[PDB]
Amino acid sequence: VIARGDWN
Amino acid sequence: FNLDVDSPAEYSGPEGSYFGFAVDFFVPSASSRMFLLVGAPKANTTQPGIVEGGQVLKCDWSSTRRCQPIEFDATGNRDYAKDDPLEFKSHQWFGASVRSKQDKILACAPLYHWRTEMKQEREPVGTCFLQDGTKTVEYAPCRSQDIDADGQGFCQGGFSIDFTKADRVLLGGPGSFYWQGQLISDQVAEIVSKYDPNVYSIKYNNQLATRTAQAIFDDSYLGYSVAVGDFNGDGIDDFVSGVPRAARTLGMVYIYDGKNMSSLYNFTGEQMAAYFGFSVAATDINGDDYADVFIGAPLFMDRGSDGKLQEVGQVSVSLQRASGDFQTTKLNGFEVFARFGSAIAPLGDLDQDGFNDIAIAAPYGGEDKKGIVYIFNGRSTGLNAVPSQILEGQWAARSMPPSFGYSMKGATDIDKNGYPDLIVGAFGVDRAILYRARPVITVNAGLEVYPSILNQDNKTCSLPGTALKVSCFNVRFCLKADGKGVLPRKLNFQVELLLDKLKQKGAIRRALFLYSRSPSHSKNMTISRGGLMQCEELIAYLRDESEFRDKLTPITIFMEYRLDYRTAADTTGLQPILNQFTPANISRQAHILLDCGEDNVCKPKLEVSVDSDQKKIYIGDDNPLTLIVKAQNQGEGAYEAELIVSIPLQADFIGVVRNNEALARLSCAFKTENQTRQVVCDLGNPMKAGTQLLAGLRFSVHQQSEMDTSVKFDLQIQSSNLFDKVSPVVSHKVDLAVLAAVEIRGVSSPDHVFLPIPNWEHKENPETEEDVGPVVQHIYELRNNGPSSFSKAMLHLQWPYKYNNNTLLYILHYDIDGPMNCTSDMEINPLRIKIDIHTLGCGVAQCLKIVCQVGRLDRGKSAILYVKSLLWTETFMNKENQNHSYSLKSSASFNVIEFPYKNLPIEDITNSTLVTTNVTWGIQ
Amino acid sequence: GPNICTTRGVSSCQQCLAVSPMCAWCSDEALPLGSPRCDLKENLLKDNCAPESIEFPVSEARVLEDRPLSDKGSGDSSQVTQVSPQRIALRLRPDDSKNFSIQVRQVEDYPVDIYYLMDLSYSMKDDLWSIQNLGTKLATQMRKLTSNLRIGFGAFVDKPVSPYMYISPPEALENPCYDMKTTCLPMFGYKHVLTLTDQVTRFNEEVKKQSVSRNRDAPEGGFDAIMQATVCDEKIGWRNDASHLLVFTTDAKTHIALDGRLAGIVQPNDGQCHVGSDNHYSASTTMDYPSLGLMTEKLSQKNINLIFAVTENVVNLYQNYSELIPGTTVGVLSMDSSNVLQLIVDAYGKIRSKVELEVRDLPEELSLSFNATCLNNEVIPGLKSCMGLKIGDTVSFSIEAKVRGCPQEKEKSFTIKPVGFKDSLIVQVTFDCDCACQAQAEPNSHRCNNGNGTFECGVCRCGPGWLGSQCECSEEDYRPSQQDECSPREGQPVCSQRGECLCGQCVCHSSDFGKITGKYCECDDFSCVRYKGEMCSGHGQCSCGDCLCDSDWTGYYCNCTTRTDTCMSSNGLLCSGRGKCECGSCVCIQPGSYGDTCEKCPTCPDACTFKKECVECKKFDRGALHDENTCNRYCRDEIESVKELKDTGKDAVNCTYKNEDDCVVRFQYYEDSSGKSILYVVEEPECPKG
Ligand SMILES: *[C@@H]1O[C@H](CO)[C@@H](O[C@@H]2O[C@H](CO)[C@@H](O[C@@H]3O[C@H](CO[C@@H]4O[C@H](CO)[C@@H](O[C@H]5O[C@H](CO)[C@@H](O)[C@H](O)[C@@H]5O)[C@H](O)[C@@H]4O)[C@@H](O)[C@H](O[C@H]4O[C@H](CO)[C@@H](O)[C@H](O)[C@@H]4O)[C@@H]3O)[C@H](O)[C@H]2NC(C)=O)[C@H](O)[C@H]1NC(C)=O
Ligand SMILES: *[C@@H]1O[C@H](CO)[C@@H](O[C@@H]2O[C@H](CO)[C@@H](O[C@@H]3O[C@H](CO)[C@@H](O)[C@H](O[C@H]4O[C@H](CO)[C@@H](O)[C@H](O)[C@@H]4O)[C@@H]3O)[C@H](O)[C@H]2NC(C)=O)[C@H](O)[C@H]1NC(C)=O
Ligand SMILES: *[C@@H]1O[C@H](CO)[C@@H](O[C@@H]2O[C@H](CO)[C@@H](O[C@@H]3O[C@H](CO)[C@@H](O)[C@H](O[C@H]4O[C@H](CO)[C@@H](O)[C@H](O)[C@@H]4O)[C@@H]3O)[C@H](O)[C@H]2NC(C)=O)[C@H](O)[C@H]1NC(C)=O
Ligand SMILES: *[C@@H]1O[C@H](CO)[C@@H](O[C@@H]2O[C@H](CO)[C@@H](O[C@@H]3O[C@H](CO)[C@@H](O)[C@H](O)[C@@H]3O)[C@H](O)[C@H]2NC(C)=O)[C@H](O)[C@H]1NC(C)=O
Ligand SMILES: *[C@@H]1O[C@H](CO)[C@@H](O[C@@H]2O[C@H](CO)[C@@H](O)[C@H](O)[C@H]2NC(C)=O)[C@H](O)[C@H]1NC(C)=O
Ligand SMILES: *[C@@H]1O[C@H](CO)[C@@H](O[C@@H]2O[C@H](CO)[C@@H](O)[C@H](O)[C@H]2NC(C)=O)[C@H](O)[C@H]1NC(C)=O
Ligand SMILES: *[C@@H]1O[C@H](CO)[C@@H](O[C@@H]2O[C@H](CO)[C@@H](O)[C@H](O)[C@H]2NC(C)=O)[C@H](O)[C@H]1NC(C)=O
Ligand SMILES: *[C@@H]1O[C@H](CO)[C@@H](O[C@@H]2O[C@H](CO)[C@@H](O)[C@H](O)[C@H]2NC(C)=O)[C@H](O)[C@H]1NC(C)=O
Ligand SMILES: *[C@@H]1O[C@H](CO)[C@@H](O)[C@H](O)[C@H]1NC(C)=O
Ligand SMILES: *[C@@H]1O[C@H](CO)[C@@H](O)[C@H](O)[C@H]1NC(C)=O
Ligand SMILES: *[C@@H]1O[C@H](CO)[C@@H](O)[C@H](O)[C@H]1NC(C)=O
Ligand SMILES: *[C@@H]1O[C@H](CO)[C@@H](O)[C@H](O)[C@H]1NC(C)=O
Ligand SMILES: *[C@@H]1O[C@H](CO)[C@@H](O)[C@H](O)[C@H]1NC(C)=O
Ligand SMILES: [Mn+2]
Ligand SMILES: [Mn+2]
Ligand SMILES: [Mn+2]
Ligand SMILES: [Mn+2]
Ligand SMILES: [Mn+2]
Ligand SMILES: [Mn+2]
Ligand SMILES: [Mn+2]
Ligand SMILES: [Mn+2]
Repeated sequence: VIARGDWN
Repeated sequence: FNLDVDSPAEYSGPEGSYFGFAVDFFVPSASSRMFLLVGAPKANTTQPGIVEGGQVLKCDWSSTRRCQPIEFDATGNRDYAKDDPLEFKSHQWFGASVRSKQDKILACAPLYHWRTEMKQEREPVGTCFLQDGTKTVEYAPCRSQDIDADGQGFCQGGFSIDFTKADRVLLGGPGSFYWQGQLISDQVAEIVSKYDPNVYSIKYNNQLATRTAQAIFDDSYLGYSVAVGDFNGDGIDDFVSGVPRAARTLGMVYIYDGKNMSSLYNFTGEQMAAYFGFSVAATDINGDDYADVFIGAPLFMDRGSDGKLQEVGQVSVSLQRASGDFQTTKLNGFEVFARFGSAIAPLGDLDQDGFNDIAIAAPYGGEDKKGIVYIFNGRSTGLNAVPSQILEGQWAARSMPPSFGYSMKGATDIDKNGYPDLIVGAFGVDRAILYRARPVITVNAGLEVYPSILNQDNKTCSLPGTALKVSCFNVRFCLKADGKGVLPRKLNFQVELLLDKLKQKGAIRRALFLYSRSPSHSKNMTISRGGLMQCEELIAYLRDESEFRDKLTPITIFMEYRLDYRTAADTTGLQPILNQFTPANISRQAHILLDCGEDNVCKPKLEVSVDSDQKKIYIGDDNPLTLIVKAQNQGEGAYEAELIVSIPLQADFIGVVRNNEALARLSCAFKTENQTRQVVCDLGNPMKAGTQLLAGLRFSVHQQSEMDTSVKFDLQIQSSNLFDKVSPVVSHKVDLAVLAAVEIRGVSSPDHVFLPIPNWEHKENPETEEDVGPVVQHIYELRNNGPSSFSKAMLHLQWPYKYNNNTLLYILHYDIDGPMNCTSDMEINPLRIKIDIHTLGCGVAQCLKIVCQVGRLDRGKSAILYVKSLLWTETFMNKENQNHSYSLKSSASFNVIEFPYKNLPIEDITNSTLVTTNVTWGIQ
Repeated sequence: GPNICTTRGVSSCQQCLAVSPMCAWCSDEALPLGSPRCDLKENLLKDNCAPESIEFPVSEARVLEDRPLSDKGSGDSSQVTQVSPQRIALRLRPDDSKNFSIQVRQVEDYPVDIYYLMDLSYSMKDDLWSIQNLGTKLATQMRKLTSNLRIGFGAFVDKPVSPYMYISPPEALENPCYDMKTTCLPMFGYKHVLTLTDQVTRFNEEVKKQSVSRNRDAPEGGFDAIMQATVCDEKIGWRNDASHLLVFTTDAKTHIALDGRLAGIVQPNDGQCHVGSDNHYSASTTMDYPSLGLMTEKLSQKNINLIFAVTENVVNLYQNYSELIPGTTVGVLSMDSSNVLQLIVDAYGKIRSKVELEVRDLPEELSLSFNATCLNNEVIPGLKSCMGLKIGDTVSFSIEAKVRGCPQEKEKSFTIKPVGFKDSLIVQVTFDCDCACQAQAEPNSHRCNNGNGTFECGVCRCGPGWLGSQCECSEEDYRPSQQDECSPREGQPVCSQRGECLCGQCVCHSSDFGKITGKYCECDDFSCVRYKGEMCSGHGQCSCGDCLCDSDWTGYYCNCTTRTDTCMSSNGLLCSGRGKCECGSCVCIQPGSYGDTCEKCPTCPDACTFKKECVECKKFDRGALHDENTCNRYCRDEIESVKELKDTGKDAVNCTYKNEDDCVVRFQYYEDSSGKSILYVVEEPECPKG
């Protein structure tokens, strides 16, 4: 739901 | 156009060092000398354990063209622990950006890495170095306790840099806050005074910096490129930064205030992936003292002639006005994959025209991808869209493309010659080239003949080497030249004189010079500056009647000047070039006396007649206006007769009349001179007695503001004769008519309703649309077609609310598109809501009136009224006759009550239409 | 009775041959003095002049090779021909045009190549569900449209360099996940895994092995992979004479060109094949991401159709991305959807639903015009494209080839191609300018009087200041020798004014704006009509007071365009079907419609009224879409009979009407789902009782 760059 | 491509200055750094990746002028206050600053980010350094640290070299223009590296650091990597490097300077790309204000030099290393103080990392925070004359301080605002991706760790600050007038450093980098990017501004005095070598993270007072935003702005790359200029009332330079990946890759350009970091204006690219904002520049191109914005988008794809997309590149030219609203144009590239908007360099002012100029580079364009740079001169109307000079650097591609351009610096005079010059780096071949501006000379020639009209029977003077008497005239030509900047006080011009240029070719020449006995003569002149043309004198004569035949065709005296350029000031050598637009030649004409009467002089009687054709042109359209001109000479011959047609403002000349065979084919040309708009047609040279010519002239009139009533055309004839050389001026006007075609249209969605309605349950107190009936929607549109506009109009809607106390169409809500306000005489939706053939009109049924006020509908505009209503089902069936067919009829009329055009005849425009919804039973 | 050929074609055979294409030339010497030696053909036969000495080259276009089209795409056919004819020999005299035709058909059972580009970055760890199965499932879909299918794939992450890659601990290398304590795989720019093969068994056992990797930044730069999968033919294994499908999958947005500068990469993509025997992209670290323009060029050259299969969040981005790369379609990758099965099939069907003509290596002075016959002899003018096509359909194009003047180049050949197909129409171009009498023109200036002239076939002309039948006059003092043809009448003045005339051939120019040519020197070559501020709009050459337009430009003022691209509506149909495209701008003809593409029609018959004809010709086989045979074409919507009801759904619109049988028919259509716009017609319409 919330993350940034390459990730989750 | 004044740049010298003959002998520029070529500088070459070490191979593979990307010498020329960044360039700037270095002008110390403590020395009269000036230098070149060239970045070489991949260059190898004396720094211990450092591979390809990068260099910034100081290149001397005066002697030997030698270059020496400036030593900012010379130190290897500092240590966090026993073996735990605190920093990594290998491949840090130092010198990727170089800026110099006065005695200050700022150079950055965007690929510089850290590890910070906490974990063991490598983070490209970037670092710069400020050095003034002795001392060298390190400036790394992106290096701080705020780290990783979330922080400034990957910022790569120093990616782009600039100076202000107030000595503020503008430093951005793309990698801040998951590559949102940021700008950081600090005062130079602060940077120098606050520097502690033992403190890795330094807090600077008066630091202007943008800060992290919502994750939606991630990977925008703010700070990719930077520029400075003042776009508000204050005197402080504000911040312009390209942000190419922003706006979902459309690209943007941000403008921030210089005092505080608050935003001011925005720019947005119209095409994705075009990398709008790859480069930015701020200069005043129109000389209005208001700085204007230049934005590169090298990957922009325009439409080819075939309509297929092609990669050219585009530069956005945004002119600032007093209000703050920008007037923006667009300049497309030429060659494909040239990347036209890659580098934009202000040259401040090249030709000293009074208006600043600019240079735009397409590094991968040119012949065989060698690179090319375009020079654009500025004008009072803004930038001239046509490049006055092309710079194509010649270097062979070996390892990579020898990108020519991609780094440029103008607006500095290194020769002290009065004109600014330009540095263009090529980092593919690891080179930098300095082009020097040639001085500009404005020269005004002049010519005249004594007397212009030759009497063949007047032999009074001659001495042709022991011979008879001949008719001799005189040729006087005057030449003056002036200029600006550095250039000598005397110039050498080579003048060439040609007699009777009209026919000298493959035929008999009718005039020769006296002493020379030749049709041509050459002279080596010398002039001075400031004014007062130095004139020479020469005498030519006419052959006797026997030697030739034709007395009609004028004798054209042709003067042409050369100006062999030898001027140096011993500096290499530098030859000034003449003004770009300027005639290298001037011509005068002499006429042999023929049929001038007993007075021995020709006195023409000239008349000009013109008719109406169209008596009215419409103020909103482009009108095919054609003037029928009658020009006649009832007197003697008129030398060099011309028809002068003065067309003010709106009118622009199309051409003569080709189609009609009863009209003359006469050659005409549109001229603009002495701030006048005119079209001049040749009436013949000479225009013989009794000549009557008839020719049409086609024009296109648009409009000028409004309320202009008629429009004028001024006509007269001119000639070279000493007496009665002109016709009386005859003016003809055509009146502007107001014509606006206005229609009203309507529809019903659906246009029919079939009973019985599926799943119908009636309730005395309906809550929702479902409990009432299907949705019947009437749409009315009032559209203005005809060329003229109208300022105000009234629209009346008649609606069938009820028939005998029972609701027919129950209006829920009505929406409006366009410049219209509306009102209902009854309350719409009073009960609220949530979610054989007989016509019922407003005449036979209770009427619900909707009155709308319309205003300002132009030629391509319109107004729409959407009426959303429910079919009342309860009314139908019952004792209402149940099965039966009703056509529900609503009508709408419109009336145009006034127009924006005052003191023009205006006919009242009105019309009406109706919309029918037919409800019936299918099983009847 | 003089004409155009007489006046302008006086001096030489070349000046004659180019005036008008109808002009001819005469050898002889027999002696037609006066009664000009040029004229035209049979009119030149007033004086006999019958032998081959008369020169009249005829422009022609002949088919060198035309093979019949193909019913099927199998191997036992001689070859697969989707385009007829193939080779055409074109011969043109100056300022002349011949028009030829070309047929294009997309054959059924055409072999398909599919190469999968997978995003292995950590963001796709969640999306790996759809990559399972595949090549087995890939067969269960494509089996209907194709036999001899060939699949394979490769993977990308991002440029294995800072600041994309985690370099920070040494353990971050070989294990991109160290922090957060998990196991990833070392990142890679691009790697080719499985070459194109007919084995789906090997395929599934490969993809299963694939694991997720990790980089730092969200844009993953898959464009590097797209480039290499295209420009490298031998590695991927693309087959000529086959449909090339490159399907692209990712979790988030992508790196575009010039992004690599942050990594310190300034070198533009060269569009070459850098993939080596190690099956990795070698230039990944050393050169930048490719621009849209470059990858557009290379995709078109290799005849490869790019397909974007992306997640629901980023799908809007790549749709807008695809609009800049024609021939590419996008689709939604999600667990609730038609998923990967329909998506590829629907894409391939959408790709084969359109036919447009490419033009390669077209000479400068050569110009092409296109009328298009798509639906049963409709003949749409000015269009190279055909919309709404099935597989097995055939379309026709008529092409006019116009040349302006002559290049005097020897030979050049260009290509006319359907987009994304190997089958091509090659046109060899030759220009006839120099006369057949050019040979044996004599070696030198002699044969007239002395010399200083030349010799060509009728005249020998003369030098600078002789210019006569034989050498004569010209700088002499000329008595009124004659008025001969110095004006096209008696009382008419000397030749076009302009430096008058002497002894036959006129001396005219000096001049001002450049050369003044003609018999009477009546041709301007400068003076011409102007549109706005500019002669011939700048889009055409001025010849003798007439505008000869540059390619793609037409009209008297040359301000008119051949471009239909600005007339194209968002739906894809020209002028939204509501108008005609003229001079690059739609002119709307309809009940009150407007807009650039005529997309705006506030008052129009709504919904069902337009789709009533669709359900009538399709379901009921009935009036007005049946009669013009446009039913199977103009209705592409999917119509399905629904049982005695329509469930209350999401946003939808019910429609009703009476047919010819006086029965009440109810139907609805969904607005936007996949963009399918499916029709639901209620079975058992309401009818009267007996
Ligand atoms: C040129 O283009 C630029 C880029 O498009 C424009 O810049 C943008 O301007 C926007 C409007 O001014 C601005 O939006 C404002 O953002 C600030 C950020 O403050 C935040 O504070 C929060 C606590 O730290 C965090 O976000 C919270 O709120 C969001 C919802 O927005 C939640 O989702 C989060 O979970 C969190 O709770 C952030 O860390 C951030 O620091 C806001 O304070 C502003 O709030 C104001 O507007 C709202 C509107 O509803 C009002 O209700 C409220 O009372 C405030 O008045 C805005 O949301 C963008 O951040 C900014 N982006 C950039 C990159 O600069 C620029 O304006 C434009 N200029 C021109 C001249 O056109
Ligand atoms: C600045 O100086 C640095 C070094 O101080 C220099 O970088 C080095 O360049 C050399 C060659 O220019 C590199 O050596 C290569 O190493 C790679 C593996 O890393 C090898 O594959 C290369 O093989 C070549 O040479 C073989 C033997 O001659 C050939 O058989 C073969 O075909 C290849 O041609 C080669 O050995 C060295 O790795 C770098 N060091 C680094 C990058 O750390 C740099 O070029 C200098 N820059 C400037 C601008 O002067
Ligand atoms: C027959 O032909 C002869 C020439 O072949 C001709 O004699 C020429 O007369 C003109 C004018 O009548 C002379 O030109 C002028 O000479 C006077 C002498 O004082 C000057 O004042 C004139 O000044 C001009 O230049 C000034 C520059 O400062 C201007 O300001 C001023 O407006 C004048 O334009 C001018 O030079 C010419 O010199 C003679 N020719 C010779 C060889 O002397 C004679 O007039 C012809 N016959 C008839 C009946 O006209
Ligand atoms: C190219 O240039 C020509 C002329 O320079 C343009 O034609 C001009 O404008 C219209 C277009 O047909 C002609 O008709 C006129 O316009 C009104 C519009 O309502 C029309 O109703 C009238 O019939 C009126 O005559 C006009 O006569 C014509 N002008 C001239 C001098 O010929 C043409 O539009 C241009 N085309 C492009 C694509 O730019
Ligand atoms: C940032 O600087 C601007 C000056 O450029 C100032 O903005 C002023 O804000 C006040 C309200 O707080 C307004 O009354 C003024 O008109 C603004 N000045 C302008 C528009 O020039 C202020 O110093 C900072 N901005 C804000 C919003 O505080
Ligand atoms: C004399 O000057 C004119 C311009 O003053 C030149 O002739 C041409 O002028 C047109 C515009 O009037 C330019 O477009 C051409 O480029 C000019 N020709 C050349 C060769 O420059 C030219 O300088 C001189 N022309 C003659 C016939 O002497
Ligand atoms: C009102 O509108 C009608 C069209 O809606 C126009 O009249 C049309 O054209 C002429 C008048 O020039 C009539 O003879 C036609 O019968 C009309 N056409 C139709 C009704 O289709 C005109 O703009 C206005 N006419 C009146 C009578 O007010
Ligand atoms: C496409 O069709 C048009 C139809 O007009 C052709 O135009 C011909 O040339 C002019 C232009 O209108 C007309 O005077 C002729 O009558 C047209 N020929 C016809 C109608 O047979 C045009 O040549 C065609 N082009 C191609 C390539 O087929
Ligand atoms: C002008 O100078 C050149 C320089 O070489 C010379 O040749 C020429 O003779 C000079 N002109 C005259 C009229 O002597
Ligand atoms: C315009 O013409 C006048 C004479 O008619 C002359 O002063 C000059 O050529 C121009 N004047 C100005 C003010 O530009
Ligand atoms: C509609 O009302 C608004 C609000 O008073 C007003 O500003 C506007 O000018 C009105 N427009 C018309 C066409 O009456
Ligand atoms: C041009 O017109 C049609 C185009 O299909 C063709 O059948 C005809 O043969 C052509 N005519 C000439 C003279 O080329
Ligand atoms: C896509 O483009 C359309 C217009 O072409 C625009 O309205 C929309 O906002 C864009 N959306 C995205 C996600 O790019
Ligand atoms: Mn400011
Ligand atoms: Mn300005
Ligand atoms: Mn200037
Ligand atoms: Mn200078
Ligand atoms: Mn007289
Ligand atoms: Mn990812
Ligand atoms: Mn995901
Ligand atoms: Mn990435």
